[PDB]
Amino acid sequence: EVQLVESGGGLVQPGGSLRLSCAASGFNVSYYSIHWVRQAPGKGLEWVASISSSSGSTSYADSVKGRFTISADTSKNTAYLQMNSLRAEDTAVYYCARSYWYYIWSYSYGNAMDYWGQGTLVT
Amino acid sequence: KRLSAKKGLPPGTLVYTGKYREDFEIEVMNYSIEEFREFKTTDVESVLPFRDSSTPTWINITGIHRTDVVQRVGEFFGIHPLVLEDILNVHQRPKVEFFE
Amino acid sequence: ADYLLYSLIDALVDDYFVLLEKIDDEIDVLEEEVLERPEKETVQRTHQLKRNLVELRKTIWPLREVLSSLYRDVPPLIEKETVPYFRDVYDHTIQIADTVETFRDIVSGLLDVYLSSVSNKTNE
Amino acid sequence: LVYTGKYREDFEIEVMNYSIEEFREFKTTDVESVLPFRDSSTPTWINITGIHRTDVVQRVGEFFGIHPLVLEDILNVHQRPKVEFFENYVFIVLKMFTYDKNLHELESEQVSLILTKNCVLMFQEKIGDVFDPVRERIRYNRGIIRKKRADYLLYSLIDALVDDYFVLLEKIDDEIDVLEEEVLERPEKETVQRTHQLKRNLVELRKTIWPLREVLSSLYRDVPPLIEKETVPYFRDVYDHTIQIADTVETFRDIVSGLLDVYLSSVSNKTNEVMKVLTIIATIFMPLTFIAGIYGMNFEYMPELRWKWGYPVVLAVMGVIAVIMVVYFKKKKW
Amino acid sequence: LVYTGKYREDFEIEVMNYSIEEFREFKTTDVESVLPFRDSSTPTWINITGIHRTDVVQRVGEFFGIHPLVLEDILNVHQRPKVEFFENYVFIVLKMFTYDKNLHELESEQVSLILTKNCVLMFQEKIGDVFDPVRERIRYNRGIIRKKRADYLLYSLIDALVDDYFVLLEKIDDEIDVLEEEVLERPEKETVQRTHQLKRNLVELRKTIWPLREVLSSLYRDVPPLIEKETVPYFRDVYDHTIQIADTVETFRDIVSGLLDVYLSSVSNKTNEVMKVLTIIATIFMPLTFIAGIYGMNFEYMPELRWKWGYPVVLAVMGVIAVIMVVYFKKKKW
Amino acid sequence: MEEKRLSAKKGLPPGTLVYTGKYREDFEIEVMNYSIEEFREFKTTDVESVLPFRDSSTPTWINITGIHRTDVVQRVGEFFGIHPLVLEDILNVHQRPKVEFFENYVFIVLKMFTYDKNLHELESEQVSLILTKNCVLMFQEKIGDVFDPVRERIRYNRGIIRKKRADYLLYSLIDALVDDYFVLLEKIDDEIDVLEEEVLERPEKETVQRTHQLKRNLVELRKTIWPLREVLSSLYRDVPPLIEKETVPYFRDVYDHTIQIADTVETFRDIVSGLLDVYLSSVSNKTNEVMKVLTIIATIFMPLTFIAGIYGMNFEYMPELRWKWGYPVVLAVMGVIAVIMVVYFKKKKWL
Amino acid sequence: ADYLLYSLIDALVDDYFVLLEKIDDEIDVLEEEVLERPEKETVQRTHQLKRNLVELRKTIWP
Amino acid sequence: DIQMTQSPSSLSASVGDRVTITCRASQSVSSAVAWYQQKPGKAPKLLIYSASSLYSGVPSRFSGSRSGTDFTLTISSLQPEDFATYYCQQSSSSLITFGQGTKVEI
Ligand SMILES: [Mg+2]
Repeated sequence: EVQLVESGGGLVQPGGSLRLSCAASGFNVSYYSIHWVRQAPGKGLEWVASISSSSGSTSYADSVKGRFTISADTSKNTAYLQMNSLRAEDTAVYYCARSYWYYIWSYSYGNAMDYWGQGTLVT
Repeated sequence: KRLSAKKGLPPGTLVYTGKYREDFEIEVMNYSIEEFREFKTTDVESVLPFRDSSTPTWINITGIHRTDVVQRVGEFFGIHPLVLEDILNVHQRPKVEFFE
Repeated sequence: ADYLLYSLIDALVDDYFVLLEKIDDEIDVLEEEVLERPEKETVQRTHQLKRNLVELRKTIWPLREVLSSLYRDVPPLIEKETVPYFRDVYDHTIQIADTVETFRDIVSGLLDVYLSSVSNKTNE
Repeated sequence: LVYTGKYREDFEIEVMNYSIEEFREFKTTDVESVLPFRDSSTPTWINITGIHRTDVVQRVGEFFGIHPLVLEDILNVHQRPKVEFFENYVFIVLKMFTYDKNLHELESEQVSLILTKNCVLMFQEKIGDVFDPVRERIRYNRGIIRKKRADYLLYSLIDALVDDYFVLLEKIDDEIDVLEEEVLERPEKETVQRTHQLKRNLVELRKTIWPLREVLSSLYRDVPPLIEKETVPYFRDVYDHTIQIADTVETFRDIVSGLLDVYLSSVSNKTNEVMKVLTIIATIFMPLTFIAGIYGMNFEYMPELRWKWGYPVVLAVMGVIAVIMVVYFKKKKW
Repeated sequence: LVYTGKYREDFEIEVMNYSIEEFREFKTTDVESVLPFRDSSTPTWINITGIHRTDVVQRVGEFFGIHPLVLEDILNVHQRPKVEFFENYVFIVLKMFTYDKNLHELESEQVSLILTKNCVLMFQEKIGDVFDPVRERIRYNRGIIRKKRADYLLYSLIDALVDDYFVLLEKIDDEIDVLEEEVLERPEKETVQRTHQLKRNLVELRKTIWPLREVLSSLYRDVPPLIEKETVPYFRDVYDHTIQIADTVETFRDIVSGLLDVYLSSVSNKTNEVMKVLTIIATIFMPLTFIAGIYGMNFEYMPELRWKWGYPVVLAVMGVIAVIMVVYFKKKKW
Repeated sequence: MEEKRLSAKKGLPPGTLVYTGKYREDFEIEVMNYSIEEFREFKTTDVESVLPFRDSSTPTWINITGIHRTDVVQRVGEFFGIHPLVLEDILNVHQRPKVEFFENYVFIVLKMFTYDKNLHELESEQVSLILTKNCVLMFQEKIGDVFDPVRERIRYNRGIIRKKRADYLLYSLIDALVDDYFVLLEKIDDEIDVLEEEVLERPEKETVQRTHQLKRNLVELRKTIWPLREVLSSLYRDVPPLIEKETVPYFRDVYDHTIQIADTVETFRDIVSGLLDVYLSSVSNKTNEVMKVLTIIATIFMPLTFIAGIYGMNFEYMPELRWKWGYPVVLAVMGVIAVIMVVYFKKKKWL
Repeated sequence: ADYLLYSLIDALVDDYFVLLEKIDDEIDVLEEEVLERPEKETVQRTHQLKRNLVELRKTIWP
Repeated sequence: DIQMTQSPSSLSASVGDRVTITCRASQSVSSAVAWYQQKPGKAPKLLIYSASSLYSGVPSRFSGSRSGTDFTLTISSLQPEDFATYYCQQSSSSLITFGQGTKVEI
């Protein structure tokens, strides 16, 4: 039922730009937070960015802060990652996932990525 | 009023506080003097149109870890967001509040 | 629908009574355990029961307040004919509170009896 | 005007004038340079790191029109947090907490704030602060802090204090986890002292968090003409954060208080087994010591003939008595 | 009519009349001079310290027209705090507490407040009160009290009472930490007496605080027959302060009970250690004595004889049995 | 929940009403009829003498003492129209305080206590009130009550009791009972102080029994005080049509007094628990002292006894020759071992 | 037959009353013994009586 | 920034034995630690959240624990399907950081 479909991966020359689109089915992006996780060839998962579509809250990793911009169209139920000024270190399999918040203490919170996407390759 | 600000969450976020994230179901039991209807589903759109039904209705939403369903039901029924947060907050004591 | 709300609250209080019956059974088991064979597990279980009863009191005392608010100020949602039915639930909540306080007294007695029985074994 | 604190080591003034176009940062020892900063329309932040040297605070209060008893409250560091409103300024007293993981001890430091026209007069007892993120945010353009007045600066400082309150809560959470694991795994003597010390520290945190909650509630609910309504929601957010802190402190108190009862219920039952061991061994070896001495008197009135192995049959009687007594113990399942 | 208080010392009528423009003070030695300050427009604060003479109280009551039962309640000290809203005035009784070091007990002083017209009458048993901050505010034109009416003066007096209650609770917190030090570092038998004294003091504190909470709740719960409004929002803070006072008293009682439980656990642990040492010594040395009895029973013929000079062999057997017992004891955590 | 009926008792005929209490020594009826102008007061033993006061316009206070005479209770109940179940509740002493509202009357059950010194047990009497039309009916088991102030107020026209109706009379009776509860709490406080002094100064065996009896007494006091608080809450909030909506603040005052009483009872229970903890601490300390002296004596003597008995026997191979003053050397070794044990015990802070 | 069921249940309750009679006699004797002589058999008797009363509750209340 | 360090980098184990992987956090993370299983060529699969809570639809073999800032993932009995790379992240801040992985091999 709940599926996340990703698109927009392709080969881009260094210094170029491309937009990754994440199609959401089975849920509404307003009530959840959509994350981007990239996995370089032969290396572990790296967190890219996140957004809560209900508000304008956004967060970016220090590695790609400033060069990447995240957004979402609530009407289209799609989340985007506008990634510009690419380098050779930015090539990876980009994953799109949604997360939910859980409760530890009153002051402490955490999120876990229950549903993931198939993945797209960007060079 | 207003949603309480939580340091570590985006503004306006609704979070389930308890532990149980296993099951989810909605069971509507509409009844009247002469006839009744019993009905179970996992879709909120089939339980929404009972808001304006004249006969008494008993909608039972099992599983509040699905915050989206709670928010949609509260929006359709006009329930205040603070009341939704109170619903999702499990670390409480019994209380009753009266609204218009 | 107000009668439906009354019915749901009545069912909840009935299950509270069933829970109190189960707790009384467990208290009888504990009292049998303490008098005959004192042990570390016995005092552990007695303190666990004490904590459970404290939580039960902290839960049941607001229930009387919410039932009182339900049947006294009579908001427009609850009709006048439904008001007599909530008084029965309020009285049931009062009974449950009395029972949990009695259980608190009994478990305090059990705390005393544990040391008394240990002293008796040492005396022998 | 006497200083009742314990810190009398260093003195330092930190001044930070900022606006939309450019900031200014300098640490000055002479107090005369900070005085002409009151007339500037742009917001400014004078941070006094040492308040033990009384002439500086006296001069600053006299120049800024601060009532002398407010100066006394500034110097009095053993004071509960509070907020008092004036037609010319708002006076805030807060507390600063640092916690050590190596040695479990909670200490408090008093900080005072004055917001008069555009100055945020920060009075601090000692070196070491909480508001480094605010300094970083105003050194490099990174937020709304450089587009609003000094009331927003007061908000930023209070928010930073609450944030490191959250950090302290995180450290205490780790301590509670470790202590609970230790209690459940390896009870030991100093663990009881650790539990009680943590309980008392939590009580102190509760008693110091309630006045902070009152401070924020007074700050946002009843807005003074100087705070301005454009900042009230920010203070309400900080008030909600303080509510979170209070709830977390309460739940830590509840959970740690339970750990203390674990040791209480885990003791006072080691007497029985050793008592039974002593009882059985004494029971076995008292009659057998009475015998072998009853015949070992050297009484020499008994005939000296060994007879049919008198000593071996006495040993056999010893063994028979021991076996019978062990059988009786088994019958009583001792 | 009759004086219940046990204080018979010098009495002073400290009359303080203040306004926006000016203020005055005069200690007086005669009651007739205070009487003109009945219908004065400016609010007046009269402190009739020393009730050992009933004539002065009776004359003041007759001049102000208060009911004789109010005088009877003023004279009666041993009574819980209460508030009564008469048609012409409001009668409030409060108790001031002080805790003395060395000897562990605390004394209570009943203070009665009457608010009529534009006058506040305070009656005290002895010299020494909790209202010095109010005097400092009045003398130095600090705050709002000069601008407002006598209702704000009553508010300030009650707030000062609760503030001194807070500092007193800090003093008992210090006493609790000293008792904790005594319990942990050096348990003894006087620990029980000290803990019981602290518990009784806390119980008395609860007895004197909960009626005060009821009084402030009654004051805040509308019905301001003589309060000129705009002052009851200030009463909200004091009620919350009483809530916090009661909660802190409950926490102190809980931690003292926990200290008593830890002391009992320590006593039982020392009992168990004595158990262990006595059992170890008896188990080590009783069977060895039995063996030395049978191996050493004075008989004419010893069947073992001089089996390769076996007296050191007998000692070696003793040592083997002893080390076997030591190994058995060391197998467990004994 | 619905319908009321007389409960069937196996050992009784179907319609029998039985007095449950123990008091059968006395019986009288006291009537205090009063109005704004004049009051009329008399005592009697004829049940017919009090019946025609049912229709009196001025408030009437009929006090029936000696409810062991069920005939009088039944005559009054059938004359005034009281339900047989209410009469059974009146005669059932083994009960807890309760309130009950009917169309024509309100039925209230209360308890009064008399704590006795030198015999540390408290005995309760049951008093029942029925407020109907212009009459208040009071039923007691034995002479001796707590309503003398009300009688004096009616007699000497003190207060506002004469101007008002029977509602104020019911309020006054309940207020007097609550005041007697306060007096009982004062007596219990004195008892607790005596026990505290005893436990702190002279702990003996009878402390167990006295403190446990006090604890049981406080438990019974709570069990009878909580329903009283509920009764006053119901009277203050439900407001049946028999109260005229003018005396409600008085009932709220009595409710506040009951809350104070319950709070005092809880504090007393806490103090008694503390006393038990103190006594157990003293017992444990004395046990420690006695077996510490036992253990130190055993440790300094028994190993020494074994070591001395090792050399106290005769074997073929043994240092028969005096090595270097062997016997004094052995005695010195024994003394050194004893001194070492004493020093080691002193290290552990023992005696 | 419903009245027959009623009669059988009534006979059950009557025999429960008969049982309570013996329980009362035993309690009276045991209380006198406990108040008079603290014999080692008295504790066993009282504990057995307590167990019997617990069983009686668990049966009568349903 | 919060750095999570995993040990061992690679693991070898048979079928039916006990496997333990430990994660260590540079700074204090309360319990916002999760475990993910990623077979090669596929997306990760959530196993544990809150450092001790088993996710729905996940076999009961997997478990987690917390000891201060030390987090351990344990598999009671290994299975042929359990040979994959395991990661630990922290969610105590908006800046979420993953571990370096732990590839379990036959
Ligand atoms: Mg010999």
